Amino acid sequence: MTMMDMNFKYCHKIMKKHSKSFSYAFDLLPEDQRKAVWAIYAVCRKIDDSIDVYGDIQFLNQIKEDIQSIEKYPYEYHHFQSDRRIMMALQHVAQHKNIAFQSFYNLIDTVYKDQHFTMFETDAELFGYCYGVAGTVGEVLTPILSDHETHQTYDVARRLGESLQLINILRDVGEDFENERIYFSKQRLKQYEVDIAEVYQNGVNNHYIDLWEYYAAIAEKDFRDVMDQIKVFSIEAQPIIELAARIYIEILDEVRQANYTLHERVFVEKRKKAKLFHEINSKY
Ligand SMILES: O=C(O)c1ccccc1C(=O)NCc1c(Cl)cccc1Sc1ccc(Cl)cc1Cl
Ligand SMILES: [Mg+2]
Ligand SMILES: [Mg+2]
Repeated sequence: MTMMDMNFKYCHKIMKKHSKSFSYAFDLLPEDQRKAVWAIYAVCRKIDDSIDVYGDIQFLNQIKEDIQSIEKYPYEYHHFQSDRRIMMALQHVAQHKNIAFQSFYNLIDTVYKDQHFTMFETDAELFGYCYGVAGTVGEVLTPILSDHETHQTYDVARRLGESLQLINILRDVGEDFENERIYFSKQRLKQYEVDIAEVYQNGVNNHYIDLWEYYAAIAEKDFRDVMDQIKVFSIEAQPIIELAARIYIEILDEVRQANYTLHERVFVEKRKKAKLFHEINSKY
């Protein structure tokens, strides 16, 4: 294996460690496309984890400067300040694909902002957050997952990303609360008469379930709209994206089956993923 092979294998390790679902689906892409996804995934993960390395924005600033170096001089040799393996792989991708760098900067700005997290007043603010951490990622992936990017391709990829984030939120209510984070909006919490701290201590109730299902209906409708527009993506990526999406839709049912528990993280069995892919592939 070459040095560059090693860099990509490391990016892959980071992705599989963080998400079995996404790795399962994306590893099914053709070699050059899946490697590009690994690199983008590893960069975004490093960004999300950056603050906790020392406890401030040092490492994140270094990541940002590395990405700016690649943007400005794609073909020059760089001595990277952050994670060399990841940045070398990213640069390799950037030489072959049109990366939306401002989308990385948007993600980084969202992470900076998260240092002074205050709850969202409205769902509009929640959805803006979903764009920031996940719609941005869809934008970056767009040139990898489509042959000819148009505004529709970015729109669909952005919507998919934001739907996946909403599902993450719906899965992780309990864990996020423990980490002093609540992502449901103050408007919606008040409208449904829900107090997460109260639910965390005393268990689910009908008001909570209604609030949860309100957001779940949103994620579900977005997912359906992505599915109706699946053809914006390359023929090879279409079944993979459908699979990633369908696995995440299944997380919602796992939550329901676990009675919306705030005290464990539910998941889709690896064997159940394989089943969904069989069902999808047949159609392809
Ligand atoms: O989920 C967090 O905790 C988080 C918080 C902030 C930043 C990143 C993440 C994060 O783990 N993102 C997962 C991810 C990365 Cl990282 C790389 C590539 C793909 C994906 S999954 C995907 C597939 C399709 C679309 Cl349209 C959008 C996405 Cl997100
Ligand atoms: Mg996160
Ligand atoms: Mg989360």
